[PDB]
Amino acid sequence: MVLSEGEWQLVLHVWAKVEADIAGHGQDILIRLFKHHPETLEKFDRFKHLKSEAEMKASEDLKKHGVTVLTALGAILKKKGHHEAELKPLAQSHATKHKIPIKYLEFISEAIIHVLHSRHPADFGADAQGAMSKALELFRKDIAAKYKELGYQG
Ligand code: HEM
Repeated sequence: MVLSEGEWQLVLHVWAKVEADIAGHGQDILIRLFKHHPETLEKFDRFKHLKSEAEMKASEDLKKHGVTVLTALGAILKKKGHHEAELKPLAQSHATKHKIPIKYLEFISEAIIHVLHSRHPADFGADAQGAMSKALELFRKDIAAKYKELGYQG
């Protein structure tokens, strides 16, 4: 839904590349998020001490968390927009426990795109970028709707 089936197939085709190396993509994505938008580490007390990209790359905790994040995102993307049941617990924790504003979800979406462009430049063209961007945008829109239901000013 929202995306055409053909657009979803571009998304899942790019996502298969992510699934070939989930921990590597998750490390890169979190490091890119924290390096570009260091204010986002205010949400991760446990990672505030990491002093360099090298230390971040060597952190097993950070790696495991990237796996957690991308595993959850892959399950969402594979539902192709019919992701109500996967999004419910995620919106709950991120609105009420972690308190993640929508703008931080935009930042991590931009980091996902950047990392895919860095890791797959010869197999991540304009249509694949546009489709992944639409899919992440839909994810954010539906999170925002749940945020509102929950009373959280995202
Ligand atoms: C693609 C977007 C995201 C996905 C799919 C995702 C997914 C997850 C999942 C599955 C968990 C573990 C279970 C839970 O608490 O719900 C988690 C934990 C958490 N997430 Fe997210 N997340 C995303 C974005 C973010 C962003 C952008 C931030 C902060 C800027 C953030 C902050 C946190 C924190 C603080 C935790 C707890 C970490 C800990 O255990 O120490 N999340 N996330």
